Amino acid sequence: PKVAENLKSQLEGFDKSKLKK
Amino acid sequence: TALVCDNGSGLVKAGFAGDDAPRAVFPSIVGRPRHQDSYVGDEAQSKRGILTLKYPIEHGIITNWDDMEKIWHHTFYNELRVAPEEHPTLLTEAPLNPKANREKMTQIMFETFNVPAMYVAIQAVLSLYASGRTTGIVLDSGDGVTHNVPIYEGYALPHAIMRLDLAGRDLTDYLMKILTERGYSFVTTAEREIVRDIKEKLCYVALDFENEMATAASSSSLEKSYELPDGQVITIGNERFRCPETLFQPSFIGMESAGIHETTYNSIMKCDIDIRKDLYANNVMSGGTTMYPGIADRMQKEITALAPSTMKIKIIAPPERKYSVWIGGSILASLSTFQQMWITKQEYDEAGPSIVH
Ligand SMILES: Nc1ncnc2c1ncn2[C@@H]1O[C@H](COP(=O)(O)OP(=O)(O)OP(=O)(O)O)[C@@H](O)[C@H]1O
Ligand SMILES: [Mg+2]
Repeated sequence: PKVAENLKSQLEGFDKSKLKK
Repeated sequence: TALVCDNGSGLVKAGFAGDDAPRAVFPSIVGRPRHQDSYVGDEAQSKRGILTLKYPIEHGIITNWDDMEKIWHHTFYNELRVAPEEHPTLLTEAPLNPKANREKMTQIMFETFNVPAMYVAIQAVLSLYASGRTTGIVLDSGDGVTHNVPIYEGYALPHAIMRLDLAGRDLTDYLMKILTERGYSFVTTAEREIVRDIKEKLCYVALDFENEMATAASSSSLEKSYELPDGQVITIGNERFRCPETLFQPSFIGMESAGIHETTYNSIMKCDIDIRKDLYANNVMSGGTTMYPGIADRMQKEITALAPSTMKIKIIAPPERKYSVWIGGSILASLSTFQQMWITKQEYDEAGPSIVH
């Protein structure tokens, strides 16, 4: 009941621009 | 480093976490010497004459473990060039995969390759996580299977999943068939590639099928030309959309399924009435077979007409939808907050393959 919310946040907030090429 | 590996009937997209694009992309096939000593991927395709070919993943579900074991060996050592003992490995499965299949994936990953740790997720979820979302219904359409997959707050709803046993492979045959019916000769597996290249470069979803039938008949404006490696010019006109329509009207190959639009509707109406609105606005698409131009347009139209007149309907068709599965798994596996989700070897040693549940 704690693990989800932070992962949800990183997942929805993620900028794909951050991924290497 | 963490590894990401997506196991399709059609293609094994592989590479490393935090990357925006898989380094290894190859057919999902084991080859063995016909007579009288084994190859994977493009090297198994190029030597299809003296090797007995096999699709260990057909239709999304791993059917043979020695073959898929050979295909995981090859992903590590040939395509990526890694020592599997030192990398967390995120593996993707199909929707509604049997428990026994999912237990065997873990058992094999810790025991043959001795990974430091692993995790399994569901493709559709991974194409959702790629588009920025944690809620919504994903149309997943690959080479050999298709799925509708509803998702609420990060998790697929198993009781509301819908499957269409027709994907890109079936549209290639149908096309092959249709050009055959028009005088052409396409038999062998190795001629198939030509037809597939016709299908991908030239095919498209008609926004309205009968208007389009009317347009192809009254004008040359839809006629296309492609030049075989032998010299002939095949002029295709209505074949361009008649092929992909099979997604919406499958009885074009003799099936009983409703099209990807009704199954999108049903898969929404087997869900909590109060989450439905969120599905309708979050209808993301993914897979090579959703690559056709005009698909998200024709989907929009079909759902609008099925869904109450005021319902906001948004269809998302990310331009890189062909790799979203992998792209989601790349993103997932590097975030800081996921790192303690990995099944470790020691959890496995103490719990068994049943821990994967
Ligand atoms: N540009 C394109 N336009 C239309 N169809 C395409 C395109 N590129 C690939 N496809 C089709 O999609 C299929 C491969 O897609 P994808 O990599 O999503 O499948 P996959 O994950 O292997 O499918 P499965 O889940 O059955 O393994 C092939 O059948 C191919 O014909
Ligand atoms: Mg797939």
